Amino acid sequence: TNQPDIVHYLTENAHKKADIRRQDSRGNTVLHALVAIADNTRENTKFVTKVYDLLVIKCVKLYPDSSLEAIFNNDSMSPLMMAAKLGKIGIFQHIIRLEIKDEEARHLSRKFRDWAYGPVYSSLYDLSMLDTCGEEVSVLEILV
Amino acid sequence: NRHMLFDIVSRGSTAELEGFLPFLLAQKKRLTDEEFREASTGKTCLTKALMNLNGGKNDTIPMLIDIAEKTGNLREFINSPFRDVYYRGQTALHIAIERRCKHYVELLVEKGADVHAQARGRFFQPKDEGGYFYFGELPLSLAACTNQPDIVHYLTENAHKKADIRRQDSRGNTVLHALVAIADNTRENTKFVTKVYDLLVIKCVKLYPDSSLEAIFNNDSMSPLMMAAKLGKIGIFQHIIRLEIKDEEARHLSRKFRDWAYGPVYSSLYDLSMLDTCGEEVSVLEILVYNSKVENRHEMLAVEPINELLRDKWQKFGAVSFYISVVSYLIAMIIFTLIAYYRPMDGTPPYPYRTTMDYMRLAGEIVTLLTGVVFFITNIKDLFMVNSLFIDGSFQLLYFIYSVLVIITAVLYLVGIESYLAVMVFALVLGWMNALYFTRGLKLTGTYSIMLQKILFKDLFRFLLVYLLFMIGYASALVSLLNPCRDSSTFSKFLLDLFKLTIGMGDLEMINSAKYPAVFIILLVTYIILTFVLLLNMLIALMGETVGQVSKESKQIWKLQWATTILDIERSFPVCMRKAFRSGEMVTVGKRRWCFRVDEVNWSHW
Repeated sequence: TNQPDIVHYLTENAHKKADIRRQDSRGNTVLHALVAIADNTRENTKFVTKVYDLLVIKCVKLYPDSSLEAIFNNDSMSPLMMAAKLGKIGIFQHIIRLEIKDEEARHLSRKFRDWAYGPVYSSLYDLSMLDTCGEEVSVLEILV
Repeated sequence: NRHMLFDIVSRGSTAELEGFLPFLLAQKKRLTDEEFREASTGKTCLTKALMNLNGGKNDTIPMLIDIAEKTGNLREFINSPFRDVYYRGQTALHIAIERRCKHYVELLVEKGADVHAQARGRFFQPKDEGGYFYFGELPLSLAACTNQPDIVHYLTENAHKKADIRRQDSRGNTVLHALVAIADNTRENTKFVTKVYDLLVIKCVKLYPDSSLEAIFNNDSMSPLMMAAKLGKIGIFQHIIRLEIKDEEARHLSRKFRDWAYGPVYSSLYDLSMLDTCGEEVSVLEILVYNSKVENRHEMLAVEPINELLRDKWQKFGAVSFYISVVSYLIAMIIFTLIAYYRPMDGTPPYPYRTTMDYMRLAGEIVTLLTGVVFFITNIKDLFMVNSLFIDGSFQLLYFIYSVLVIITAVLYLVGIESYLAVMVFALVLGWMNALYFTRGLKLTGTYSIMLQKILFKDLFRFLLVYLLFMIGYASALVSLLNPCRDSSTFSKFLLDLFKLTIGMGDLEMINSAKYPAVFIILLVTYIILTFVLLLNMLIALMGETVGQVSKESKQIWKLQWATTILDIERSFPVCMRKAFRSGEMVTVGKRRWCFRVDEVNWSHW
C-alpha cells in the first residue's frame, strides 16, 4: 500500500510482533510480493526500492544470523531470481546496484568500491547468483 | 615492533606514538630502514599517513618529519619512492597531490621534496601499455590532471625550489601532452582542460619569453596539436585551433586573429603553421587522414579551418588533376587502336618481330597489357586488405572487365589459336564506350549509392570466382571418374560442354541428357537454386544496408574520401610545384606568418 507507517507498527510491538520471514501458501515472503506488484512505471519503481532497503536492514538489526534474501520459494527462487521470471526491470536494477551504508548490514551489499585514484573508480559486483558454477540454476540462465 | 607502528599512523593518534623519538636514540634505528618500510613495495610511514586520512588531516605528518629531522633524513624520508615494479616511482608527493591535501603539499617542499620524481610504474602507464591512468609521470602534470590549479599556483612560484614546466618524461611528453591523454569528449572534461591549457602557456611566456611550450616535441616529434589527432580528441583540438589570448605579453603565439570588422562582416584569420607543412616532416592534416584510426575523425574534419582548407586545394588541384586523367586514358586507347588495325593477320600467331616498323607495335603490347595487369592485381590486394569523386564506381567494374579481356587475349595468340582477334577488337569497343563516364564532370555532393557500389564490386567479383572455381572443380571432378584410358584431351571437352548448359546453347559433345534423364534434371534444378540464392544474397546485402546507418555513414566516408583523394593528389606533385599553388598568404602581425583568410558574417556582436 506504499505505507511504511504500519511497517513501523507491525515490527515493533509490546503485544506481538510480525515475523518478516513468514511465507504464504505459495511460499513467498514479503520481498516476493514487492516483485509481483512491481511495474516499470515512474512512480512504482520509486517506493519499492525504498521498502526493499527498509525491510532488509530491519531484518538484519532484528536477526543478524540470516538474510531475508536467503529464503527461497516453493520453486526455489530468490527475489532476484523472481524478477527475471515476471520481467521486472526496476526491482532488478536495484538489487544489482545494492550498496547499503548501514554498517551492521554491510555483509550483504552487492556493489562495492575497491579504490579511487582520482578520475578512475573501481566498482565491484558479485557473481554469487549470476554464474552458478556448481548450483541448481542461475540468474542468467532464466534470463535466456 | 614494526606492525604497531604501521597501524597507529592509520589510526591517527599521536598520543599512542609518544616517546618513540627517544626510542630510536637507544636502538640507533633510522626511519628509512628495512624493517621500518614494507618489504614488498617500499611503503613508508609518511606514505601510509597520506593514504588513510582523518578528514584529510593527520597530525602525524609533521610528526613523522619531526622524528626524521633528528635522524637526518629530511631529503630521504620524504624523497623515498616506491621500490616495487607495479607502483614504481610513486612518492608521498604524488599521494598528497592526489588526495588534494593542499596544506600538506606545502609541508613537503618546505622540508625538502624532490619535485622531479617520476612515477614510472606499470600502473601509471596508458591503457594500451597495461596501466589504468597516465599523467606523464610528473607532479606538476599530476596537479593539472586532478583539475586543481591551486597546486599549480604553488609549484611554479616557490621560495625553496620551483617546478620546471618544460620537463619531459621517459615517454618524452610535457605537461600539455598529459592533458591531451586525459582528455575525453564529455561535457565536463572538455571544460577545465581548456582552462588549464590557457593557464600554463601564459605562465610559460611570463616566466620564459624566449620559447613557447607548444614548441617542444616528443620522442615521436609530436606537438600537443599533433597528438590530439592521434588519440582522436576533439575538445582539446578545437581549443588549440580557436586560440586567441587576450594577454598582450603572450600575443605572439595566438592562433585566431581579427583582421577587420566593417559592421556585419568579420574577418577572422587562422594560421597554417602546421596544417599544410610545405617543406617540413609531417602535417596535422596528413595524420588526420593517413594515420588516425579513431571513429571521431569524421567530426574532427568538421572543424572550422579544415572545412575551408580542403576547399582551397580542391579548387586548384581538382579540375587540373581530373583533366589529365581523361587525357591519359585517351593515350592508352589510341595506342591500342594502332595495335589492332595493323596486324598482318595470316592465321598463325605469334609473329616475327625483327621488323622495326613491327617492333613499334611490339612496344604497344608493353603499354596496354601491363596497365591491365596493374589494375587486376591491385584490386584483388585491395579486396583482401570506388573513388566516385572523379568517375563513379560503376566504371571500376567496367574497367575491370576491360582488364580481364586483355589478359585473356594475351594468352590466346601465345597458345597458337588465331581466334584472339574477336576478343581483342571486342575490348576496343568497350574502351571507347567507357569514355561516356567522362561526360559527367565532377561530383561533390554525396549520394547514398556510393557505399552501395563498393559491395556491388566486392561480391560480384566473389560471384565470378565462386562460378569459375566451381566450373573448373566440377570438370576436374568428372575426369577422376574416368578410370580406364582417360585421355588428357577429355578435360577440354568436359569444360566446353559444362559452360554451354548454364547459358542454354544445347550443342554438346559428350553429356547426353537422354542417357541419364532423372539425374541431369535434379542436378540442373539444384544448380538453379544455388544460383538464385546467390543473386538474393546481393539484394539482401543491399536492403540490409540502406536502412539504419546509411543516413549517417554516406555523409561520413564521402567527406572522408573527399579529403583522402586530395592529399593523394598532393603527394603526386614534386617539391618544386608544391610552392606554386600553396594556399594562404603572408600577413604581418605583431613583431609575419603564412596564415589563411576566413570571412564571417555576424549581426549580434557589436
